[PDB]
Amino acid sequence: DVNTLTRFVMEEGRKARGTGELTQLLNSLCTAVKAISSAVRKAGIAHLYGIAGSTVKKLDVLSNDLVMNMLKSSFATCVLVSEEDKHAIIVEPEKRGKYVVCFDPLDGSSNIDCLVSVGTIFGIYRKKSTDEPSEKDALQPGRNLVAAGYALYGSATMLVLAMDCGVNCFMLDPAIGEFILVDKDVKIKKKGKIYSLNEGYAKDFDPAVTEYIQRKKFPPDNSAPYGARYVGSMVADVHRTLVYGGIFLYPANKKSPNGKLRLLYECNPMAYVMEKAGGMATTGKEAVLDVIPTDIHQRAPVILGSPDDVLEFLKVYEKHS
Amino acid sequence: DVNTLTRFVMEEGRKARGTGELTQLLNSLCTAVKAISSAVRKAGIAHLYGIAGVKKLDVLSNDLVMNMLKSSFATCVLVSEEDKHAIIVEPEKRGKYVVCFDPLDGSSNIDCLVSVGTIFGIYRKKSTDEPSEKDALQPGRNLVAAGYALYGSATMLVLAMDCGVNCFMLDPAIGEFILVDKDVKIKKKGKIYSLNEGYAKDFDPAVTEYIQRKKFPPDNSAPYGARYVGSMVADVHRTLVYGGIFLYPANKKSPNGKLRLLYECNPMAYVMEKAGGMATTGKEAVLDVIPTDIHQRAPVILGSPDDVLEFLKVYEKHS
Amino acid sequence: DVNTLTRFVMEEGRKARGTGELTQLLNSLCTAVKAISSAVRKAGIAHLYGIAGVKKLDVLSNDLVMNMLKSSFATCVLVSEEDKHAIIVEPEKRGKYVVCFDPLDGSSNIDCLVSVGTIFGIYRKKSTDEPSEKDALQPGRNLVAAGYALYGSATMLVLAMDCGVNCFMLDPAIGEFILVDKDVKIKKKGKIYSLNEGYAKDFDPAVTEYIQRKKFPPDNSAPYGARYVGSMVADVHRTLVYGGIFLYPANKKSPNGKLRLLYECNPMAYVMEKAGGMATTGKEAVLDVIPTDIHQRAPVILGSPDDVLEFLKVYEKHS
Amino acid sequence: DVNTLTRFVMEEGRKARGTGELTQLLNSLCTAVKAISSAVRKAGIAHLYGIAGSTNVDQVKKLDVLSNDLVMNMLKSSFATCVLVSEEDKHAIIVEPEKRGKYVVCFDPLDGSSNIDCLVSVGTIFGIYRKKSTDEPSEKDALQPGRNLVAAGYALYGSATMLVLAMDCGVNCFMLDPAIGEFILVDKDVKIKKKGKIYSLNEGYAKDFDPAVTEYIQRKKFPPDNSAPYGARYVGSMVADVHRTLVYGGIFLYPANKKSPNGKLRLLYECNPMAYVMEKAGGMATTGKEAVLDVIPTDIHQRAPVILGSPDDVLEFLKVYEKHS
Ligand SMILES: *CC(=O)NCCc1ccc(S(=O)(=O)NC(=O)Nc2cccc(-c3ccccc3)c2)cc1
Ligand SMILES: *CC(=O)NCCc1ccc(S(=O)(=O)NC(=O)Nc2cccc(-c3ccccc3)c2)cc1
Ligand SMILES: *CC(=O)NCCc1ccc(S(=O)(=O)NC(=O)Nc2cccc(-c3ccccc3)c2)cc1
Repeated sequence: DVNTLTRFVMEEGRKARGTGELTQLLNSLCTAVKAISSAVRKAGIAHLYGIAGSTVKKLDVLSNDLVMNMLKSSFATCVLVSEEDKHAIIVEPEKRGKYVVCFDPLDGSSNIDCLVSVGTIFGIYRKKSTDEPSEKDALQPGRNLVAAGYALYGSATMLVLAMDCGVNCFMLDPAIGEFILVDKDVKIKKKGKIYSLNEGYAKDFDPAVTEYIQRKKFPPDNSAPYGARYVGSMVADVHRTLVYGGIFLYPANKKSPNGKLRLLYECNPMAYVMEKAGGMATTGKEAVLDVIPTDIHQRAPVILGSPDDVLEFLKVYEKHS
Repeated sequence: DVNTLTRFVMEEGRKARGTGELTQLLNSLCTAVKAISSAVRKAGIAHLYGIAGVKKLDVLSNDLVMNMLKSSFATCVLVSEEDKHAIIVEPEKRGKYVVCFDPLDGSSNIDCLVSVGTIFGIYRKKSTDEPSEKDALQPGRNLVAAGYALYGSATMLVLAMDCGVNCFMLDPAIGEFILVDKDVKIKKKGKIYSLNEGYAKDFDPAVTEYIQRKKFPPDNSAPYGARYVGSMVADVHRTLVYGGIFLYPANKKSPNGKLRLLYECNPMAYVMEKAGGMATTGKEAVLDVIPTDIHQRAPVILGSPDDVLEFLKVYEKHS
Repeated sequence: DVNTLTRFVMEEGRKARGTGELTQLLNSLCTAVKAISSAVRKAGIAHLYGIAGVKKLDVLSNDLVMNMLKSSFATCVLVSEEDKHAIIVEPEKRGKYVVCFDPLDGSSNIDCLVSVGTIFGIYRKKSTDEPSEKDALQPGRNLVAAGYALYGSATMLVLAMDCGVNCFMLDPAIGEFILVDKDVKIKKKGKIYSLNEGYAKDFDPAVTEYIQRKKFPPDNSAPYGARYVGSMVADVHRTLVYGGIFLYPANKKSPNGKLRLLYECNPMAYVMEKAGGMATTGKEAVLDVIPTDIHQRAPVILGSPDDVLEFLKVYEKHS
Repeated sequence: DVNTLTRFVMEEGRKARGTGELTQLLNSLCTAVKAISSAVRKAGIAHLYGIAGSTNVDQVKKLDVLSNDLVMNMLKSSFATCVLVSEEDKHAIIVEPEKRGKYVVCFDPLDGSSNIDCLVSVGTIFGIYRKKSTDEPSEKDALQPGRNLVAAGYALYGSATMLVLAMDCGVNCFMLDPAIGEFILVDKDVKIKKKGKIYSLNEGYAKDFDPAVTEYIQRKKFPPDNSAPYGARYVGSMVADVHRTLVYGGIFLYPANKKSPNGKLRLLYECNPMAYVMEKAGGMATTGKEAVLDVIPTDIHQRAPVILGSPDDVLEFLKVYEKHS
């Protein structure tokens, strides 16, 4: 039968007999994502351009406000880390719950003007310390995630939710404002045919990345070369990696020596989705999910996707170390 | 002062003292684009998955454009990426314009929710002969109007005509295309290059060297960034709004490239030239190619003029 | 073949060879009505209740209609139930039409969610002098177009002009008005009567007797049914669609009626007459009343012609 | 703090420490209501009129039938119901054993039939009981008096879409925001006015009125104490008329006459849910002889008379009615 996000989570949440708090958190997040989607699709833009006479908020800020407010009022969270905010937000005591959430409310906003995909990325942790809530509660390794995923505001809006039972994909039906389950227990292809990275950094690449990409374009075994795709929005590039397989790279380069993407709310959520889908995600040195963060906005290199492709890259990496 | 597409084009048409047929055409096209956008955003998908107890999206998109244009009384010949032969409008509905379109561009990848789009070019029928595919075999220089709809994070219609390029954002709350950027011009030189570098082994030597200069600039300037969505509408629109260069050039598998002249290259080349950019095959302007087959391919390199001219310098060096 | 409000008006306008101003006006009204419908259905209400951490609807609806009509370049004088004096369009946006409208008919009503609507009447400015409130003082016989949008279970625009009455359903998936009922004609005689019987104490004897004939018919037919929503657009639209009669008569506690002649009675009378119905004050056709004040009231009895004639027979008895 | 139907119900239930089955039921009901609302507002009607050339024709079902299919399918798949009674089908629907939950639902999927083509308000009425018999579930489990209701209410598809939900604590109203498909709490713990100024019934039937009804309506048009006469409103859709009665006060009547000596409306999925909403809002609902909620049904489709609304107005009707006994 048909299933919706709310019903799917409600029913899985009744089964494993948890405190109900994660279900409440996810439902509040879903509401925020639907509201972001509506704003990203520009519903009501006519009023901004004077339809009612001579006359609000950048999408970035509004998306952050929507996630912040819905998570606060879920009574399920205590610490919230957002790409938008310099410091972690500590939820007021009367609305504090069990969970810590790191999120990027509108990934890809530097591509909004060209209208390409934007998205929301989130990662959810159980607060581990009994201390008063603080930034330190978000400094957990991605291995500690209890749920993670993203919403892609693409040609359609889809929510990908990873939990320790696997990855499930929901399509927003805007006629009824309902996320419909359309792909259950998804697994990434063992090996793909697409590679995805910004090759404009070629001058600054490590020898390992340089060699690996040369193998994709000029296969030593004379097989067909991989195709290339790079949207430049991480949700779009990672989602395509999930559904068609292949490999996504945002390595450190000489000008971003610790990486470009942010560990807490870009790399770790996507690494968790990948691993729950049977894929891999590495910094080169170690699994993304094993990095122990020290700073909430710290960066990380990331190479992720189909296991055979990531293993091949790691083989090239070991040769150059 | 707020402007919808409907109001804008009609007011422009009055000042041009036309009959109104082209305005009627564009209105019918916009209605089709709104319907494509709604289906692309998956309105009603809950019913397909059983909420109450499977045509392809680009077939439906083709049917929408075909039906809306036929019933506009403004068209006589319709060439679609979707259809083997040109469609001849029934005599009682024939108007004076010929439309070439790709109803859902980039749609072999809707599975990843990548941007998709609709591309269109509109010609005046040039002879009084009985309508046929020959009426669609005009060089892009002959275009009366061209553009695209981009179904991305939001839905946008870019409309190019003799006057220039104007961009309209679809407000889905009221189904109006609102004018948001007027008389758009591309920047003289950009900092993004866009092509499928997985073809690298088969590149023409000039393409190899040009792309090498983007990554390793001989003057030690900043390397260009790379973007390649693999959807023509998305890649061209980014080129328009940010500047830079987009390439689908000729080589081995493809002495004529791979994109199609009538409903991919020509509409995009026309938008580009009206916005102050360029679009070349490497040997000529795209808009100067006289087609002989409605599905014929053309190489295309387009975008900011300084970038396209720099590509042509490397191209001549290898010629 | 499918048709839309925009395409229907535009093809009808190009045919008639008028100045195009009426087409521009109706398109601007279309846009305003879709924006009102969106707001009436409470799109975005979550933001009012703090989802991210200010006008009432009647005011917003007035602003939408006023702004969109002004920017149509088709109007010169605008009369709204919301504004004490007529609005004079500034010289650089002036066209030749006068519009009287009720931007959101239904007031003691929004809070209980029953149907509301927008009513409009479009008169042509005869004179050649500077426009003023006096130009809106014209009989309904000078209407060139009139109708209403009903925001009910669905949103419908009913448009009457000299060719007759046509009904368009708003498809909110694509934000387009779809032609669904062409050349509408009201039933010759209906079976429903519609008025507020709470005024029975103050009813004129002719109204009292007519209503008794509906409840106890002199020929032993079945009694009429009664329906009274209390929103004029809803009651009149039901009258048009199912037949019957609608009454807001002069009671002794207000001898000129309650409803306003210019932007409630006249537009509805015009729709009715163009659909083969009738609309009377009791003494004369609503459309023949010559107003002396833009907000003057008039009694109205309208609907199926045999039903209005039967009321008039009773009315002439009490003389 | 903003509140949605889902979150509001979720946390009221945790306070009551229920199983969560009722919350699950209500969530699935809300999904059906959103789908009904989208169809009633005519989303996609352009495809019915040939926008894509008439190759694309659900969609073609009448709204009545679609609405029943939507409610039936979402309640079945909720895993919260065992017996479902709809106006549409002669017999009660018994949920497949695999999907069986503990609740019984009686509903009117799209109240207002002679009424869609003129675009008047339509709506969805529902009443929710707990199964009590230990037997295999059967039609008999729906034959409970309105007093046993766990929850009831309606969706009104009017100028906007509103869900009114009554439970033993009281009545709450949620506005559907169609931009995001969320029911927003806009009016909490709603109470009806003690006495109103509007009366609601089909006066075209006057020839067939009970003399008690005739007298009462005469009293509202020509008050004996020389007070202002009441205003009259009759939409002809029960959900619209009852919602107006709830919001503005007054009285709504569908009493016994000639075409129907037992009234016209159906007890299980029209009269009882509105009677439960009214009583939870401080109002009344009588057949004339007894409370609607105290009628013990023997037939899932039996009719009942109903007079409901502001308590002072209903009491006054009852005094006239007793005087004609
Ligand atoms: C920037 C630019 O190139 N603008 C011109 C775009 C354009 C649009 C449409 C046409 S058209 O051939 O379709 N003609 C019209 O739209 N004509 C028109 C519109 C509105 C009103 C009237 C009119 C004129 C005179 C009397 C009554 C009505 C005509 C051409 C160019
Ligand atoms: C059934 C009925 O009553 N039909 C008459 C409807 C009608 C609509 C509009 C007009 S008009 O006075 O506004 N005149 C025009 O619209 N004239 C016109 C001439 C040429 C071109 C155009 C046009 C319209 C739309 C887009 C482009 C060009 C309009 C009169 C009667
Ligand atoms: C006004 C009024 O009467 N409110 C009560 C409404 C109500 C709604 C739903 C139910 S229920 O039977 O379905 N039970 C729940 O919803 N229970 C519930 C919700 C959320 C979380 C938890 C929970 C409790 C303990 C541990 C984990 C999770 C339970 C009852 C009354």
